[PDB]
Amino acid sequence: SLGPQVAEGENVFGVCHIFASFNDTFVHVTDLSGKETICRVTGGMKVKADRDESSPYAAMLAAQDVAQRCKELGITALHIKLRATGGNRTKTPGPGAQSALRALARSGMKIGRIEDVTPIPSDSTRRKGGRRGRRL
Amino acid sequence: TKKRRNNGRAKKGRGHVQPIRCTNCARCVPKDKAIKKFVIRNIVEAAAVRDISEASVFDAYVLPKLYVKLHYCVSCAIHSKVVRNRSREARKDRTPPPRFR
Amino acid sequence: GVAMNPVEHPFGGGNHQHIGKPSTIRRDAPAGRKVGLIAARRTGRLRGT
Amino acid sequence: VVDPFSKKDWYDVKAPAMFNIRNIGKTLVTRTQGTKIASDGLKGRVFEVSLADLQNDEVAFRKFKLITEDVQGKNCLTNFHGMDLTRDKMCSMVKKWQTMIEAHVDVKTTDGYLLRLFCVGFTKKRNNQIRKTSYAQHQQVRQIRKKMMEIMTREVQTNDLKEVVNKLIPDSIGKDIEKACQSIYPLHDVFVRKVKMLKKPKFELGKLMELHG
RNA sequence: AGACGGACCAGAGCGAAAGCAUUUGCCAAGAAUGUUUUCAUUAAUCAAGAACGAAAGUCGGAGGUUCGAAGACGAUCAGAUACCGUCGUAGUUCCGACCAUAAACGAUGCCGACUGGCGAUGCGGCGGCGUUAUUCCCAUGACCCGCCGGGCAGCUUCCGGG
RNA sequence: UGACUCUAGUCUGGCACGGUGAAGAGACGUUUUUUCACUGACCCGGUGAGGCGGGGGGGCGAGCC
RNA sequence: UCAAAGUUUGAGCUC
Ligand SMILES: [Mg+2]
Ligand SMILES: [Mg+2]
Ligand SMILES: [Mg+2]
Ligand SMILES: [Mg+2]
Ligand SMILES: [Mg+2]
Ligand SMILES: [Mg+2]
Ligand SMILES: [Mg+2]
Ligand SMILES: [Mg+2]
Ligand SMILES: [Mg+2]
Ligand SMILES: [Mg+2]
Ligand SMILES: [Mg+2]
Ligand SMILES: [Mg+2]
Ligand SMILES: [Mg+2]
Ligand SMILES: [Zn+2]
Repeated sequence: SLGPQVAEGENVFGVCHIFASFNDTFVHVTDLSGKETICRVTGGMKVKADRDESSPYAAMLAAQDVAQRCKELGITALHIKLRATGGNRTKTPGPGAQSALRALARSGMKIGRIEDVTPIPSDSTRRKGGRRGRRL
Repeated sequence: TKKRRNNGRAKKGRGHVQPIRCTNCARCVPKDKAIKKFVIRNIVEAAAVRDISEASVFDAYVLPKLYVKLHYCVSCAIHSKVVRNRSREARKDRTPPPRFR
Repeated sequence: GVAMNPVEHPFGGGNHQHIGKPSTIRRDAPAGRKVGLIAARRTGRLRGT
Repeated sequence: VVDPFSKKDWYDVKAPAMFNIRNIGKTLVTRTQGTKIASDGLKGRVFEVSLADLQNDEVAFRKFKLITEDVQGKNCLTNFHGMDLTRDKMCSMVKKWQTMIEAHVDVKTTDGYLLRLFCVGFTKKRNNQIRKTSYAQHQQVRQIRKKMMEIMTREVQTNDLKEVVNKLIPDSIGKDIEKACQSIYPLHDVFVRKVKMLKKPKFELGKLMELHG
């Protein structure tokens, strides 16, 4: 975890893959390639209370603690690939998503170019429910 | 009695359309009856961008956008409170309000 | 085998036609006994696949 | 009892000479321990590269995938693999009241590089237009699709890979397409939304190094 | 490997009706339009009789990705043999055989005539300053302002009815 | 046959036939042992045991002097 | 961005 680059003239980039689901939050640091990882760490290690791991309070706290540890490793710049569950399923990030986001706003990492990358299908397989739907 | 002229849908010349699975539920709704919303929106909305803008490196570097198109089911819509009930008379006023909100 | 007399089969005999003993059987077993369902992992109406 | 990232050895990632800057970035692989070579681990990786790195100061939405099919020496030698437009950009572009027109085509160049090209185009609402629609006819779309394939094959087959990438860096193809379609129906937001390397030929290292000095 | 062809997708089109949307090719058809094209009553509606007719269901193969009747278990709950969950069978896919039932709703049979407007629209046709590409004009294409036929719909009023 | 007492068969560990090298920890210049090879015992299959492996030279194409 | 909420003398209401 040592970028030999000089600090400001140019950045040694990593790339954080921020998964924000409605029941989990991943954080997966990698190289420019992506194939090689530096540090991945999740919330579920840091907080053990099933009901409020995806809670926005939990996802924020998680994002701060995780981003803190990656900064700790000393990577100055990051590419970003925020991602949600996707597919035939939901296209909206869950309640953790946004608390994590604001948390990473205060956390301090130098940010390269951002992009969205949730895998939307052209034409999809059937959603997990009835025809009559998740009813309640 | 006939409650609405179009039966809460837009089927005048056609005859059948493909069903969709709800996002909040999975309730099957005819696409033509189903509510369609094209929501494009900033991955960071307004409060966050001011905070996150502190987190950006470059002074004024544009953010990409989050191009959604949502469909909800009916009971979810009233619950999520997107649409309100209206009177028998106001019902025909099918013009949406201007662009104040 | 069940029809035979109880010399020609280990399931034979009896007044009523019946097997009498369990039809699942070891593979560490001598020639003459190895009979029936060999090393039966399961044994029933195969529900599903 | 050792930190595992000590074993990794780093490598400089190099761009080919048609582009201005060479050293894209740096890539790490475990050192030669056992059968595997760090160069071997490095050889398969793929590099998504920005337009800000291609044009001196410019918008980011064009991308270029680049696998480093061979390692020269404390460096990573990349190769052309496929251009693409960003989701944000295309979905932003794609709005209602306009005949969208796409077309794909597989075709191989003079040099032994086989491509599969994806075009895109949208009908333009005129300034003084009062009909809301601004839609195209179907015959119009079939005409555009056939010309789209004509121009892509005619342009690529007649000239080398260098020329195809140096034309793709601008809108030269989509711009000529806007020229071709302007009589038929004015479309504006013209792009080659995807280009795709398919089957490379046998690697002649003297050719690769001539491209790299 | 098999489903599915998003977004472009409209109070839009076509089809006897269910319905019909990945590219390209082949086959034939048809509503509508222009017409000083031919025949000159050849037509409308119909017990009997016939063709088609979503999904589930059934019989054989082929295929078996997802979901998921049945079923089991795990949860809440006074009870739940349900609503929540993890699995999961037949079925869901194709070909070949049956079947003829839906709120198959415009809940409005078919032809034919007459009696108010108004703007918008889709197709074919006609006319008319000017813009704009073909570029170098014509004649075409995109706009633009109109008229004509019938067409999916919309609004409108003490027409009159109910 | 759930009686007593034994037995062919089959399962399992040891010693011998049974070699030549590789790296590591240690082990109780030495090993207990984990992996990685080699081949000469040994084993299998095919052929009326029919053109094997190296080195030149020759040629059809790609790149160089 | 939805776990639930049952009953009520036979002993006399009314143009
Ligand atoms: Mg016996
Ligand atoms: Mg598709
Ligand atoms: Mg129907
Ligand atoms: Mg009859
Ligand atoms: Mg059917
Ligand atoms: Mg059927
Ligand atoms: Mg059957
Ligand atoms: Mg299920
Ligand atoms: Mg139970
Ligand atoms: Mg269930
Ligand atoms: Mg019916
Ligand atoms: Mg309840
Ligand atoms: Mg009582
Ligand atoms: Zn709803």
